[PDB]
Amino acid sequence: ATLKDQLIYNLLKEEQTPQNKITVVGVGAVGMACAISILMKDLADELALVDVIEDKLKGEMMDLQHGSLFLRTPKIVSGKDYNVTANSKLVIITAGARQQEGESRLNLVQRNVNIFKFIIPNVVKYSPNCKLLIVSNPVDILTYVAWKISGFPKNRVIGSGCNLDSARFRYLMGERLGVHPLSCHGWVLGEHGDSSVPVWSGMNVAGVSLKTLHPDLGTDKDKEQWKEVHKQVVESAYEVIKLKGYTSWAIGLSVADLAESIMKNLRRVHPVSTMIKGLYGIKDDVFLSVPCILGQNGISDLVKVTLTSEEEARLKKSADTLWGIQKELQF
Amino acid sequence: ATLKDQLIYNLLKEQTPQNKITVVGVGAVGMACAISILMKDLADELALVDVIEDKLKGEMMDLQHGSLFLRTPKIVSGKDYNVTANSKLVIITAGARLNLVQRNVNIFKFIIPNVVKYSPNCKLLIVSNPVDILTYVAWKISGFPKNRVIGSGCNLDSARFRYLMGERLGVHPLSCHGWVLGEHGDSSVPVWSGMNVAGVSLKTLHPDLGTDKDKEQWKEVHKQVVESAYEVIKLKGYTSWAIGLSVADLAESIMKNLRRVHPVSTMIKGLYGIKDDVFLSVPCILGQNGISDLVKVTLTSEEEARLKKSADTLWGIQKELQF
Amino acid sequence: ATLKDQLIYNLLKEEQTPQNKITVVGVGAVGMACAISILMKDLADELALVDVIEDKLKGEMMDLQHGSLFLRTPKIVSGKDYNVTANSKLVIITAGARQQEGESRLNLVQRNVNIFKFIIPNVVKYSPNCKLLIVSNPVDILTYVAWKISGFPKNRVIGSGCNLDSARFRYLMGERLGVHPLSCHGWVLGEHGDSSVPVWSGMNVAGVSLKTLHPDLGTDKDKEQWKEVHKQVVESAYEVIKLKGYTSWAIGLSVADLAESIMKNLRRVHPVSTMIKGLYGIKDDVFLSVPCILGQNGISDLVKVTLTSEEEARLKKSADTLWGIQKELQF
Amino acid sequence: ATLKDQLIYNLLKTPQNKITVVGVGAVGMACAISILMKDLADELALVDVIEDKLKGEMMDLQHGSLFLRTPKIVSGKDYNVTANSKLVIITAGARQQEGESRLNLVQRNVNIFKFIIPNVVKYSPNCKLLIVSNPVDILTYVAWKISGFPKNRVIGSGCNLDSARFRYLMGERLGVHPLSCHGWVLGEHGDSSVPVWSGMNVAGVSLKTLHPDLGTDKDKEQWKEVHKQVVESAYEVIKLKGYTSWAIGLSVADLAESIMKNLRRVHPVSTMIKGLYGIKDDVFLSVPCILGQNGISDLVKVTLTSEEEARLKKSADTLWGIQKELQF
Ligand SMILES: NC(=O)C1=CN([C@@H]2O[C@H](COP(=O)(O)OP(=O)(O)OC[C@H]3O[C@@H](n4cnc5c(N)ncnc54)[C@H](O)[C@@H]3O)[C@@H](O)[C@H]2O)C=CC1
Ligand SMILES: NC(=O)C1=CN([C@@H]2O[C@H](COP(=O)(O)OP(=O)(O)OC[C@H]3O[C@@H](n4cnc5c(N)ncnc54)[C@H](O)[C@@H]3O)[C@@H](O)[C@H]2O)C=CC1
Ligand SMILES: NC(=O)C1=CN([C@@H]2O[C@H](COP(=O)(O)OP(=O)(O)OC[C@H]3O[C@@H](n4cnc5c(N)ncnc54)[C@H](O)[C@@H]3O)[C@@H](O)[C@H]2O)C=CC1
Ligand SMILES: NC(=O)C1=CN([C@@H]2O[C@H](COP(=O)(O)OP(=O)(O)OC[C@H]3O[C@@H](n4cnc5c(N)ncnc54)[C@H](O)[C@@H]3O)[C@@H](O)[C@H]2O)C=CC1
Ligand SMILES: NS(=O)(=O)c1ccc(Cc2c(-c3ccc(F)c(F)c3)nn(-c3nc(C(=O)O)cs3)c2O)cc1
Ligand SMILES: NS(=O)(=O)c1ccc(Cc2c(-c3ccc(F)c(F)c3)nn(-c3nc(C(=O)O)cs3)c2O)cc1
Ligand SMILES: NS(=O)(=O)c1ccc(Cc2c(-c3ccc(F)c(F)c3)nn(-c3nc(C(=O)O)cs3)c2O)cc1
Repeated sequence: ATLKDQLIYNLLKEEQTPQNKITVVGVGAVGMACAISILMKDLADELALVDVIEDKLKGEMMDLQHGSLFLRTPKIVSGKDYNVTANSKLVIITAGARQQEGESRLNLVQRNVNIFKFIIPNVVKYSPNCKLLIVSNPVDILTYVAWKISGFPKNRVIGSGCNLDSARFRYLMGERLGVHPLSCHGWVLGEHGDSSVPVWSGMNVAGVSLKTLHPDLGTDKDKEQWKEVHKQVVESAYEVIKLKGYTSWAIGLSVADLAESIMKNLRRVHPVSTMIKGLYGIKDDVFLSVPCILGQNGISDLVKVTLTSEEEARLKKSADTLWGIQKELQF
Repeated sequence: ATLKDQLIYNLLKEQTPQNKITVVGVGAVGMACAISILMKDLADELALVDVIEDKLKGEMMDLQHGSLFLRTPKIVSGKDYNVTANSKLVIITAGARLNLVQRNVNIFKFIIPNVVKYSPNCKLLIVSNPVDILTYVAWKISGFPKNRVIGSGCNLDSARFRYLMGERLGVHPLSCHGWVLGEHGDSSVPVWSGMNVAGVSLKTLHPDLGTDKDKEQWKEVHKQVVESAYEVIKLKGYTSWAIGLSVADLAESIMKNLRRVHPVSTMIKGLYGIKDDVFLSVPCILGQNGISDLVKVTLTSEEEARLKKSADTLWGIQKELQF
Repeated sequence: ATLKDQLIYNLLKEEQTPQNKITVVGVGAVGMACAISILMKDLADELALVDVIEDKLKGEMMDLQHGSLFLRTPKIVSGKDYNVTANSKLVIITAGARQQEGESRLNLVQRNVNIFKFIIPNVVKYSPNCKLLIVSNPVDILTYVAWKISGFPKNRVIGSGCNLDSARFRYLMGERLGVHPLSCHGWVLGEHGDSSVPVWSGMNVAGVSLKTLHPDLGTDKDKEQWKEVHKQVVESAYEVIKLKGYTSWAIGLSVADLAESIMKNLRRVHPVSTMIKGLYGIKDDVFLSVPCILGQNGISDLVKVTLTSEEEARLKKSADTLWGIQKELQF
Repeated sequence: ATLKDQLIYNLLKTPQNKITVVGVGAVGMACAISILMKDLADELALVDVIEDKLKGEMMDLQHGSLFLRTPKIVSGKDYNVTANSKLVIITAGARQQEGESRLNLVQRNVNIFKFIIPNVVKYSPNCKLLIVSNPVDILTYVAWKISGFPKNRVIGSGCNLDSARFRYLMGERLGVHPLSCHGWVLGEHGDSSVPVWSGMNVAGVSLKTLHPDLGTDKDKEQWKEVHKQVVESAYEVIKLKGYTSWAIGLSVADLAESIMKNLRRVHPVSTMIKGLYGIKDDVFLSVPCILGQNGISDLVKVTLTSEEEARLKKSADTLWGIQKELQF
């Protein structure tokens, strides 16, 4: 008898699948922020990591494993081979090229589509019943791409979308009003990018319409220049990229928020990238953010947000910009 | 009236934060400490300091953008230490990662008096390496009592040990007990007599535990505590996540006055035949006043000699330092 | 010599003040549900319990202490003497007497005044700078009573008010819509319980006003009978009391949420009872629920909700009734 | 045309982490709130035979849903509400009656289990059963026999609470958080439990080695009183408030955490111990067990003194003797 044998009597040796497995693909700044945020929210019983850079992948995995004492996720694995990802409930894709200073997210398309052509079939092979959560940019276009390549029903292909833009908007609104963002309500929809749409008509604190109180809210005639709040949301990534090189923490928290709703079947509403065909007269298979009910089967329902004529025109412009790109892609 | 005044009636107009933490140095380690402390709801105000102003602002903004998802309502930063005023706990992660030691000492000469100016009754938690030496340097420069100067020390080494023990036994690390003491890193000491599951001494069950003759080579578990760190540095360039979690665990005990026991670096002159002013890790009771008490572990002759060799080594270096 | 001294070397014996202390006065079902909820949210470093029933008090304290391994609140104390409450940041009052069959509201309030004349000066002696959170019913009147006796400024005397009523409303809204209550917004204001006011204009999902979509919402013309949601906010409480004898779990959760905002200085908005003289054409020193910003100094600000004529008349009628009782009280 | 359909466009018309609590007295409801506040389940079902109390408890929890992350709370007297539970916690018990014998009370609780357990098995044939109801070691045996489950799937709370109390009391003597005070109470829950003095330690420092009289009658510091206070403090709580609830509920939630999250942490829980310590009969006693998604997968073989082994053997003899007298 070995020490382990003398210490421990085994009742059964059976391999059971994990109950709540999450995979993150891409262990860069974003993937590792999503990983740590998910670990510290106790959302998974197994975390798997995938990348193409083998040394970085192993190092990241080890660094998280060394923290196991402080976590409640008892198995952390990694590998370049997608067999490590099998039986995942949720697969989060963060791999690919990121924006350089002054580059648009839309300049990343070719690079990141060609990565997805390899990643997505491999994910689907090993977790045919997972939900896919796309983070890689440009996130709305890549959500469309992941949906086309996977063959999944569209409820199971979810882009992180404007959950982050809306969190930024609420932070900025809170700063102006002296209220925690949790109590400042306001939605940013459409592209996660330059063409996003602030929904001024829905902004409120305690159910009190700010546009009703201040009819010029968001317009050029506004003495308080609330449009600058949305301009700051749009410019956020560019400033943070200029200062620190990339963004990571806010998106990691945003993704963990989405993962919480999916994994715990909460049926919370989040603005995430999905197919908008049938809303606002849009006929095209365009993906962009609208508020969606999220839970264990992904997106089960879309909220039909009432938009002003100007808000609706701006959303349709965002859809046109994205569809212009999405329609020319080759599969 | 502004929209704000139309919406909101003000009852009350100066607040002192009540549970504030500062992190100095927003590199990989300082930001891992920051996110971990944020996600554990330990502070009502988090301040960040660095000398690289753009990096600092960018890190601050990135955290602020996640405020909706957190319960820490104020995140601030600056190169000026006024931003750190009234911190309960100041965590120093600034550095490079004998000339190199002196360069981190040179950074401490600027950092420590600035911290003390703005938070004279904080607890100082030193993470920067070489951590046992820099904890001594921070103690000397600050003039703080020994209870309020704590090195992260072997808390991380012990967490690695417990992970690796758990992997061998098929038990979660929480239920695998074992202590790594002394110097952080290469010269640490695994206390084999204390390694246990459910109070069952593994050394009593398997008396060759830890020795050269052990058929199962349990000494490799300690070798891997040392070597797995260097492996992570080779593979990814640095370590960050585990130290960040370790630090947040220490912060939790201090902020919440838990009186949990952790192997952190403390001024140990007067124990184990140690006769110089050096900091080594021993199990310490941590709470709101820092280290209030420590556990006197019974050590073998060999273990005591290893701590004494470490103290001689540390002291050798410290007597050469200029500050 | 002792085993303790052989094992542990003491560095300093300095006497410590707790930094984040909470007291609960009254350890009936409601006080204990508050206690457990606060304990399981890691809001306090010390929890003190007070009651007049000495055996019950000690037994509750001990039972909680036996669970210490599972908690992160290192000191739990109790006693009939208020010295155990010293230096509390937050003092929660759940003590009082329950209405008897055939007892007038004035008589019942006067009995609770008498009990508060015992409790409140002793709280103030030991925690002169605490925030007081009054849960005891009738809560809006007893918040006024606590304010008068304590001598505290308005910002530091808070009634739990309609925070529970609103949480019930959001549950019931969520059940009808198939959406988590976190994503169902709506506010019940005014008097806790029977006379509360559902603010239909603020009821929304994702900023979309239900009343705008369905103008008959809340009226007798409504074929979907949404008024029944508010009827059930009132009646479901009576129903729980009929079925189990009292209510406890929900109020405990709601109080812990208030305590979280106060203890962490969040500046979240909650519908709690505050002195409302000077709003809505109210002229008397009465306390009613409006959305208030809660943080480390208690209520720092309040939201001025736009009310319909009927809603405003209901608040004024409540103010009249409450003042009519208050003017007859003997302090 | 309905408001719901004007607001929401539907794309799609079982729970994955469901827990049931059977018996909604103070213990059951303390287990429930603790499990809810730890986000361990996506669905919680409650069962009792007292229909009004059951419905009221359910409603009161539902009213707190805004503050929780468990989106479905259900109840009923019919076990269809318990279907597809991962973990079923039994906190049901008979009310003590003035003048009844101990053996009579045990048999009445056995009769309750005869109704409950087959109903649990019908609707969640693949669950883990966690038995809290007293006498816990006997009733865990009973549930194992009636259910026909393999032993890894029938777990008694056992000495889990006793050990928590012990660590609390040790922490109070030493001025250290109970998290950092280690020590195990094994065997039977309650009066006949066994304090394992050899395992008592802080930071891996054996208190027995420092203080060889520890736990004996010779001991000037009377550390034996720490163990006596474990059961005496329990009975004191019952005298004072009428029952115990919060510590049990927290300790049960900790067990549920290890099982639901597959943690493989070690807890002293009651398990079928025949074949250890020279025990020859089908009895359940508490030893340190590794808990995860398959229940008890492994257990720790604590080295005991001759005197400690003889205590466990005497407990086994006692339990088997009672189990023969029970009808089920
Ligand atoms: N949706 C959103 O709100 C946000 C999206 N992003 C996007 O996230 C993505 C990742 O950004 P970072 O993590 O900062 O970049 P990074 O450069 O730090 O990491 C990217 C990782 O992807 C890996 N990768 C590349 N090809 C791969 C393949 N075929 N399979 C597996 N892994 C592969 C790389 O080896 C690298 O480790 C970018 O597209 C970025 O624009 C970034 C921030 C916010
Ligand atoms: N004790 C432990 O167990 C561990 C300690 N460490 C140590 O943590 C330290 C930091 O490591 P990394 O974050 O990877 O290094 P890094 O190079 O990423 O970051 C160090 C930061 O310190 C800043 N800094 C430099 N001089 C400063 C000053 N005068 N004031 C304020 N900030 C200043 C730098 O600008 C930089 O942003 C190193 O000394 C490293 O060895 C790392 C891992 C484990
Ligand atoms: N605001 C709200 O939304 C809600 C308020 N409540 C109210 O909470 C209060 C407590 O309800 P329960 O716990 O069910 O009642 P309870 O009658 O069980 O408990 C009251 C406790 O107060 C104690 N007490 C009486 N006089 C005292 C004194 N002078 N000092 C200290 N303690 C004293 C009693 O001994 C008793 O233990 C009631 O007034 C009830 O209506 C209940 C639910 C919701
Ligand atoms: N293992 C441990 O360490 C501990 C165990 N306990 C035990 O927990 C149990 C419950 O304690 P309390 O809640 O105080 O008792 P209680 O008597 O208040 O509650 C028992 C509940 O079981 C229900 N019940 C009875 N027959 C039933 C049936 N056929 N189906 C469904 N439910 C039924 C009752 O109607 C009642 O609501 C007791 O056996 C007690 O000894 C308590 C503390 C510690
Ligand atoms: N007992 S002592 O204070 O004299 C001492 C402590 C530590 C070391 C070696 C050492 C250094 C180091 C870095 C910069 C220096 F200027 C220096 F002198 C040393 N970093 N480091 C790391 N540890 C990790 C990890 O995750 O464990 C990541 S880096 C490590 O193990 C030697 C002596
Ligand atoms: N605006 S006011 O201060 O005048 C006021 C407040 C409350 C009530 C009705 C009322 C009372 C009550 C108790 C004793 C009395 F003497 C009395 F007049 C009323 N308890 N209670 C409860 N609510 C629950 C729950 O879970 O919601 C459990 S009990 C409730 O809704 C009326 C007036
Ligand atoms: N090894 S064994 O299964 O035969 C066994 C177990 C338990 C007891 C004594 C016993 C009983 C009990 C209750 C009903 C009975 F029919 C019965 F036989 C015993 N409840 N109880 C409690 N413990 C607490 C607490 O908070 O610890 C609250 S109640 C306790 O300590 C004896 C033998």
